[PDB]
Amino acid sequence: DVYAQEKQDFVQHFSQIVRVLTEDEMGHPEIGDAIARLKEVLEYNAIGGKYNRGLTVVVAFRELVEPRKQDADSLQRAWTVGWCVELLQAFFLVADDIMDSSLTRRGQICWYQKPGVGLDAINDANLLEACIYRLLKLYCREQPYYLNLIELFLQSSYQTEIGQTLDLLTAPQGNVDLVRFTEKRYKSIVKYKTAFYSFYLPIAAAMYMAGIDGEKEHANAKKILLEMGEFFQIQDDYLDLFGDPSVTGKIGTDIQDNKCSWLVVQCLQRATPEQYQILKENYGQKEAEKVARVKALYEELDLPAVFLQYEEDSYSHIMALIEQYAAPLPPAVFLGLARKIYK
Amino acid sequence: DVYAQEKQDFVQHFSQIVRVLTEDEMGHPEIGDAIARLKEVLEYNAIGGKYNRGLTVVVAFRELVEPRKQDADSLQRAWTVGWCVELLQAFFLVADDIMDSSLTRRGQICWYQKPGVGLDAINDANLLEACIYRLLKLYCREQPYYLNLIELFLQSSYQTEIGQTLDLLTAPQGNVDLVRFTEKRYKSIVKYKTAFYSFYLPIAAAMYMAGIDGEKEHANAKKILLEMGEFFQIQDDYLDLFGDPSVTGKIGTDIQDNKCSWLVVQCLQRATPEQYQILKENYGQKEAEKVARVKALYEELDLPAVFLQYEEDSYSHIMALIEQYAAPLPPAVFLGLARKIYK
Ligand SMILES: O=C(O)[C@H]1Cc2ccccc2N1C(=O)OCc1ccccc1
Ligand SMILES: O=C(O)[C@H]1Cc2ccccc2N1C(=O)OCc1ccccc1
Ligand SMILES: O=P(O)(O)C(O)(Cn1ccnc1)P(=O)(O)O
Ligand SMILES: O=P(O)(O)C(O)(Cn1ccnc1)P(=O)(O)O
Ligand SMILES: [Mg+2]
Ligand SMILES: [Mg+2]
Ligand SMILES: [Mg+2]
Ligand SMILES: [Mg+2]
Ligand SMILES: [Mg+2]
Ligand SMILES: [Mg+2]
Repeated sequence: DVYAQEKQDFVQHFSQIVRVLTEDEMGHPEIGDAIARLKEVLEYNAIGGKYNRGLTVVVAFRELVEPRKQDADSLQRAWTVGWCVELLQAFFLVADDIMDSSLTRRGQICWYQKPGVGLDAINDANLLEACIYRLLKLYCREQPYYLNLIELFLQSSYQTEIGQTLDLLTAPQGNVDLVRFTEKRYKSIVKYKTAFYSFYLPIAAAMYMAGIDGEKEHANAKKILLEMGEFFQIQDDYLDLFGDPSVTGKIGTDIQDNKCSWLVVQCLQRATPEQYQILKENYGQKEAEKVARVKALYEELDLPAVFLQYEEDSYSHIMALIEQYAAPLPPAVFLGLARKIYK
Repeated sequence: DVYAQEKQDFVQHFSQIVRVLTEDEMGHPEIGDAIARLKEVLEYNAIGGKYNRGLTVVVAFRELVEPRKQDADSLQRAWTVGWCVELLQAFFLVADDIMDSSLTRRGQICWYQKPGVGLDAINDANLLEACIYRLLKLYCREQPYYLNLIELFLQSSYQTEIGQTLDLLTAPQGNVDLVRFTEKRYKSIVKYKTAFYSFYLPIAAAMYMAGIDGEKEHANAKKILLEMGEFFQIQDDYLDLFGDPSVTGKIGTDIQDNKCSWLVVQCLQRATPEQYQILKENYGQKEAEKVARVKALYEELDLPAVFLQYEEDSYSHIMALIEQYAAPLPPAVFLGLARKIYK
């Protein structure tokens, strides 16, 4: 719950972020209209979520850095790096919503779907990315971990991008072929498209800021964090169809997009030649009726129950991993995360 | 002509680049399909142009760094940084072709227009960007200019992105309003969307590699380079409509896209209330007839001649700038560039 005691201070620092970024037109009036657009873009896409990823940088920071070294300037940099993680995600989600033909996100209409935005949202996403490195310099240029954060963020983007590539290759539009929906392919996708930036990135950022840059340390943290991410994308896939729309804040499109979802991979393993054929003739299509068909098949195979059983086993497994790789880091760093993503 | 004597060695180094980048799946077989896609993406979008921007990094490198310090490893890094500039452009052009609804580029069909690619090209562009920093590390991580190159490339992207924002704001789809097509707005757009990455970036990269990191030096080089860029985007705008399609390698879309072109800004200044009205009812529309109308108006105002007159004045002006700000750098560095973009 260390998050709630940090959330308010985090969400308020955003004003300073938007203020420091727009402080560019202060010397270049000519790009005023562009800066105004960036602000609109920041306020629409960076605001509105739970901010857990960015908060994880703050929280972990106060648990890693010794209290004496937590001055006002350190907490200032920590909030910024946390907003960088949020910007990195805004960058990916804006573009992801376009490539997934999504309709909503965080209860509102997807940025690109907004009248007047359209494909211009592609450049809007590029600017959100650029802002990550602009902030990293304005606030951490003099820090000893500067370069480390830059490489970590670029690394995390490359990995995510590699992961989005698998996501899109395995889900060719209007090209249904359940054969490629294997468990191995699935784990690879989620590992790269979600696990790295959603769990490793935040913790690793805090680690580097705390001077902890040991390869073995990061690899151990990564061992726990990537496994958490795997579970998270599984849940995201599950909620995509069985989630409460008034809670998820976004309409599902996995079945229509012909995505290699956890639900489809699970369905295939537990399906009779008859069912398999039913899934094949209704998957990856926009027809509401067909999508309702696939769902009925999922509920018939008790997937919603299979998911609840995995969440538990996953939880136990992740905890077992913490007991083995947490040290020398405070177990709470990982325990705080597990508490938030599990029930 | 120092370019021609370097071109072949440059275009051949690409194989090593594609080889070093794909050398990632060597330890991560799971992302094999993604690496294959990246290769396809690199080969389709990074190959096919004149490579002047990247060549400029090589050329300038051999003119800045003392012969004794031009070992095999230095020329290796120089070719890489040059390919990074080409990748940065591939990144922007892929996305630019989508946002401009372009049809061709370099004589071939635009990447996103290719069957099976579509909006997935958005992530393909993101990967091209990621590759810039992957190469910079694999080849220059130990160099003293490493961080400088990283910041220069990110800076150049941010500026370009700021510039693409002005380009898109000033050209709202289906929203014709010639009032915003002013000369000042125009200079701002071209300055950010083209001048920085097409002329400053290449020379600056070579400078940093040559140890020349003085602020005053860069600012002086920038004085010359940005002015060259301004001229170049003007020519690009001119060729967009009056260029030889079998030479430009791309179909024009400025008028249809309602772009704040140099030609439209020039037309507005030299137009009677009658003409102004004609331009207003035919600009920013897909109808071939209407676009043919605007063109006829342009030829009526002798714009193709006005352009030829500006190219000359621009040339003299740029040369005057070299006589003033070239030093301490070898004038040839800038003279080589001027020779290539002027007639
Ligand atoms: O916020 C998120 O999306 C995920 C990602 C994340 C990273 C670090 C710490 C917590 C969390 N999350 C989390 O706690 O999610 C909980 C959740 C998941 C789905 C619906 C509602 C809440
Ligand atoms: O290659 C380019 O597009 C431009 C950009 C550039 C940067 C550095 C040095 C030369 C050049 N160019 C150049 O020489 O262009 C010449 C040109 C322009 C238009 C059509 C054909 C050749
Ligand atoms: O299911 P996706 O992977 O597309 C998603 O989780 C976003 N995303 C993108 C990369 N990783 C995750 P979302 O359901 O939020 O649209
Ligand atoms: O005219 P644009 O600025 O769109 C262009 O020059 C590309 N570009 C993009 C940024 N700067 C230049 P192209 O005519 O090559 O499509
Ligand atoms: Mg999505
Ligand atoms: Mg997606
Ligand atoms: Mg999902
Ligand atoms: Mg264009
Ligand atoms: Mg453009
Ligand atoms: Mg053009």
